[PDB]
Amino acid sequence: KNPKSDKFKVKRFHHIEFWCGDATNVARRFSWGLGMRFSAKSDLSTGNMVHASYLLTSGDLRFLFTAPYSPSLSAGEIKPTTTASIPSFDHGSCRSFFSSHGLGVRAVAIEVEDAESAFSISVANGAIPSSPPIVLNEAVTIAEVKLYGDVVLRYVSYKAEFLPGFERVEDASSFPLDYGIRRLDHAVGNVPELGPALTYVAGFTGFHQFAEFESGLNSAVLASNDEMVLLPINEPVHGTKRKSQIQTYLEHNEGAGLQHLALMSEDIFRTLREMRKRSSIGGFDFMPSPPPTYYQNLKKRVGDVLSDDQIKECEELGILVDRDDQGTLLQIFTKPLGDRPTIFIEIIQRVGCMMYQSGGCGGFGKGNFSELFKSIEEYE
Amino acid sequence: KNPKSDKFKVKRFHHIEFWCGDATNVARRFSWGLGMRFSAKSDLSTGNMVHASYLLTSGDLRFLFTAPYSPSLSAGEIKPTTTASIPSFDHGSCRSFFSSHGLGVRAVAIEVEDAESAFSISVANGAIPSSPPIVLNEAVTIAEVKLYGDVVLRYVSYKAEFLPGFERVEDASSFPLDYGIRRLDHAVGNVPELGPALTYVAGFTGFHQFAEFESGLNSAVLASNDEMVLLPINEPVHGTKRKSQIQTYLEHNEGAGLQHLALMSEDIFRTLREMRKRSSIGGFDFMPSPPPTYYQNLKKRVGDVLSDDQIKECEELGILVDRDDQGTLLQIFTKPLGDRPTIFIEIIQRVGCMMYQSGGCGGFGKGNFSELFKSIEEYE
Ligand SMILES: Cc1c(C(=O)c2c[nH]n(C)c2=O)ccc(S(C)(=O)=O)c1C1=NOCC1
Ligand SMILES: Cc1c(C(=O)c2c[nH]n(C)c2=O)ccc(S(C)(=O)=O)c1C1=NOCC1
Ligand SMILES: [Co+2]
Ligand SMILES: [Co+2]
Repeated sequence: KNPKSDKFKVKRFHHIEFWCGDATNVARRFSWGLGMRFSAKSDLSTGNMVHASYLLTSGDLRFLFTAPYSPSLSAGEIKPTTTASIPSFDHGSCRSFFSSHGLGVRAVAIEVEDAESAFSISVANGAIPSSPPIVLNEAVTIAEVKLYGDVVLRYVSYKAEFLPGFERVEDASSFPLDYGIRRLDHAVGNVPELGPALTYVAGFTGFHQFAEFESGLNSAVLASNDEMVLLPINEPVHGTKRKSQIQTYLEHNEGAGLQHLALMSEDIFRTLREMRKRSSIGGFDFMPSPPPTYYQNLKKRVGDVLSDDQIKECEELGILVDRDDQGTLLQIFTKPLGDRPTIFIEIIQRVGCMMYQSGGCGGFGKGNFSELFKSIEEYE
Repeated sequence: KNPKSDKFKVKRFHHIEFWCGDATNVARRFSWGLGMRFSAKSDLSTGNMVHASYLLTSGDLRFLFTAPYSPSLSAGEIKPTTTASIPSFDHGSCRSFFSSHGLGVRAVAIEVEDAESAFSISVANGAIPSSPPIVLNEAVTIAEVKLYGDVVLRYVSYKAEFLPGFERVEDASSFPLDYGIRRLDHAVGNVPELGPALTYVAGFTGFHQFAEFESGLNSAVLASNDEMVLLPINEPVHGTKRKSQIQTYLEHNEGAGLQHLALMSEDIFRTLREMRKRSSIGGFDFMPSPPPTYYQNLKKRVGDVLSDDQIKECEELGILVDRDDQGTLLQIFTKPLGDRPTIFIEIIQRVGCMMYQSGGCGGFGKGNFSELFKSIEEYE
């Protein structure tokens, strides 16, 4: 059941913004590790004396890496005279975010029809304002409200090229990498209490709970009208044998924040081959693969969807598999993206639910908690 | 003339430590960009609740990348109970360094016979103490004094594997990259006033001025007894037509600091081929090459040292060439390593002065300032 109760018109995920201490180095690492090309910049070379921002793109996926310059470069400016291309940016906020959380996501940005309306309606419905709507070069409106922890939900809308003041990256600098990643599927937050977090976010968006079908967590998924914007939220379960990974997140992150980003690949096998090639030469590592018993147990579960070959390929790459009552999903998880055991990345591909493919086809892998535990009872 | 006036026994450059906001991402980028393997770690997985430190090595070159964790992970510790592997580390100092300077070098570390003696004698001779000598697992002594800005000169000495508490990196994680870089040749500081900086550093080390042979700078090189430890220092020249790049450094860095690191390659041609292959896929960019007139002018200057082929190869790669009265050097410069126009890297290879090769053979490229200007008068 989907009540389609969005309080304003939402389109798709637009971009994810990381707040960094050095944007160059994080961006170059991510570019090579994920096969995303350098697409636009806003920095000293573009007249921006406030922050360095570098945009990586793969298909529709947009990753933005931003870091502050010395405040002294812009000490003469005021907000009316600012050279920043992202007017919500604040040196103190950025430095405090990075020093508190380490590398992580500051903004989950969605495109909307009218960012000013989305902000006003959100705030009228309990959203805590973070940055008021601002119109950029009479073309793009941007506004921000608090999502959880120090993460904001950013509304972007276009009257009619990333943002004004960003320049296209020179053809010599932008190598056309591509490992098959195409768009953001979902963005997951970790909080201490799921109930109040859900109430808040569902409160100001009108997003509805996405239906699904004891490992230390409870969760729930909020979804937009066409369920293409998917925002799961986790809370820890205390008192379990194995200490809750959600609680470990909260301790090392210094509170709530974005836990993982799920990136849809048009070919998860090519994506994982390409990423695994680069794990030890500057890219990303992957969590330990499941035991071969897990892959022997796949024939009974998805033998009508994956051939023995495609199952074998899953085993080569460590890919996990789950199934809805509607569809099937292939997924796998990176190790944390930075120093702390906090944010990681999920690679996903969904099979089924053709109408275009409907959102969340196959679910989010909830069944893989039990199937992993069961399969990892292969000590005999 | 070399008075060999070191006030304590100095061996060689031991390592360079960068202070980062996320050590993982900087280290992975540098590893791929420079062909340096992951050699040791000290982090959560090794019991270090204070800082993440990752060591990259190429030949004798050691690059250390360190970032702080949340202070809360170690809030119960005191210095006697610390889990940090680098006892000089301080959360507040590291965060203040990175927020003030952005990504850059915190420590120039040299190996000495006796780090406790080197510290005591240095401080008796005007050095500003930064971290007192501390003995690690009864095996290694480490001590730090101020060098310039927020950069320290670190003394390391071994009674008899990087530092205690560091673990070797698993054979699966450490890919054996190597683009030919073998050791640190020199480390250059930028200061507002050369005179007082030289007086200070020469004051507490006994390092002597290295002999050499209007583009906006003055400089001088301090050297150890065998002139294998080489510490040049620059100051800006104000009032020139083209604004002093040294002054631009000081403004964007918020004061004095390490300007460039010069890394010796055993084969600069292979090194530059390998690095240039990776410039646009996560590695380092290089400054704009000189005009072909520069390379036509090379036959008269080094035609007795480089063949037409090796000169042509220089032209392919943008390599610059200078000559002492003793030797010849090949050099080239990266664009800044991070967001700010501050620290960059020099790749160098020296030809001549065989006895082993004596330090600074060929100089530092001072003649290339005039030769670049002259050659870049090719507008007709
Ligand atoms: C995060 C995760 C998902 C996941 O993406 C979602 C679950 N719920 N929602 C809304 C999600 O997006 C699915 C399976 C597993 S797993 C390895 O157990 O098979 C895991 C992990 N557990 O810890 C490490 C990775
Ligand atoms: C830094 C530099 C050196 C250099 O390494 C040293 C000079 N003195 N000392 C002690 C040095 O180590 C040599 C030639 C040039 S250059 C491009 O002019 O030919 C440059 C640069 N100028 O600005 C950009 C790079
Ligand atoms: Co997920
Ligand atoms: Co140099």
